[PDB]
Amino acid sequence: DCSRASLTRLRRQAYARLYPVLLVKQDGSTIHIRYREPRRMLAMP
Amino acid sequence: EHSPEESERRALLLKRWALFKQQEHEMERDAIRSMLEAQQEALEELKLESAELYAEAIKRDTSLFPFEKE
Amino acid sequence: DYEYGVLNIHLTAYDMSLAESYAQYVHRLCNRLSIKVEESYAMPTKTMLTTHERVVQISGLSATFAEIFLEVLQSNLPEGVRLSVREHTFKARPELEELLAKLN
Amino acid sequence: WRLSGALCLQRPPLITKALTPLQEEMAGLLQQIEVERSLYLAQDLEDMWEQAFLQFRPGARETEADKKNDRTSLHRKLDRNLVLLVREKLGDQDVWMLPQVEWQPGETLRGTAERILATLSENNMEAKFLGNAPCGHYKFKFLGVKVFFFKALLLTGDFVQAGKKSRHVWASKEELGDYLQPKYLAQVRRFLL
RNA sequence: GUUAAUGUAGCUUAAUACAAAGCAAAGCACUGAAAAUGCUUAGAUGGAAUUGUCCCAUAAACA
Repeated sequence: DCSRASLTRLRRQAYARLYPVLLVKQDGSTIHIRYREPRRMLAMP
Repeated sequence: EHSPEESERRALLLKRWALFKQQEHEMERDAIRSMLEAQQEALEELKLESAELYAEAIKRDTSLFPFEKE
Repeated sequence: DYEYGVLNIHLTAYDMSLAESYAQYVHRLCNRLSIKVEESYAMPTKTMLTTHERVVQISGLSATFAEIFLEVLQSNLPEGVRLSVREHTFKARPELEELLAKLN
Repeated sequence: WRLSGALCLQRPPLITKALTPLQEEMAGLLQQIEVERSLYLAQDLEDMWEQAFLQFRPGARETEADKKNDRTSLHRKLDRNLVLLVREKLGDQDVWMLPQVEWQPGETLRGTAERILATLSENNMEAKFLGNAPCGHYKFKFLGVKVFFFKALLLTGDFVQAGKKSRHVWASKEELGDYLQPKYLAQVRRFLL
């Protein structure tokens, strides 16, 4: 099931805090990602 | 700093999650077990019916891979 | 009766962290399934944005095993993860001494 | 002996299920620790981007809300896989059956299995076979007879004329027991995902 | 109805004693992954005889 490995966390010692954003795809689908800045969503061109 | 009750509550839900994950493995293993048992059961039945078909079936397809799945 | 070749899986995903979770997750499933993993190498970033691709080596498969296994990958495959299946392409002193006698 | 073959088709679920609440709280926990261990007008931009999410609709996780009754449609379910299921009538039996076809030794299981894909669907539907190993075998006697249940995955479906006069029904797991009562047909779940 | 049944917890022909045991399995931490290591998790004798067959719950096929 996709939810088996959906809950994941960063495995890096030191880094700037990463913020979640949605990458809206060209077919409308969305996926959660971690981005450097506190953005809200991304659009696939 | 987190309060002790806050840690206790977070530990408890983690304890539920650990128990839930243990149930997931049992459910997934049993689900896989039924899938494997059915596949193994299918192997047993047709071998009785006709071993010749399996002799062809057990041969691999060179063009099957590379296989991409989304 | 034939045995499948060792086939690498190139796991391409936007985020390495999500890619890492699946790569380890499939590995542990692979270990339980008795799938040997010789290497888990990672390719360089697709610099232009960037993407991260990680190889999990898979060695050994059976026709029945492949059918059941590959499907399990489908369900396990989490949000926005793209699979891939491809056929595969310094020894130390103690090893050297043994080989010398063999070739002498 | 009466040689009969059949195919247990599988359709991938297009869109994943939503996370459970127990996962949601865990997501907050991992996020909270992530911030702790991390190393350290925008509102207008957020408003512009949040409405950008609204204006473009995402693919509905379930396309069932409009239909609620389209068993004959290929898109019966999205969160879970689908199985083709067509009513059949025999001389001595009348039962809801998995798609069946007649096979001969001249044709291998795959050849019959390919024929099952398009014979009872009379379309240009696209499916893939992984291996020649079958997934089920069930025999009913009145005279020797046997039914072979194969497995396949639906890459894509060009199912024109969704409202066929045939009784093809796509079921994930709920309708399998409802339509296929006898174990010889109610045990299809054993090799079903 | 006859078979075949399956009958301490995934496994064990551990045990019936002074304990329902050991092992497998699970979460978190530890950064390549895995393993190891530390801190944590969840459990069963259907139930007898008698052991190194019933017995009814159950039970497909016989029917």
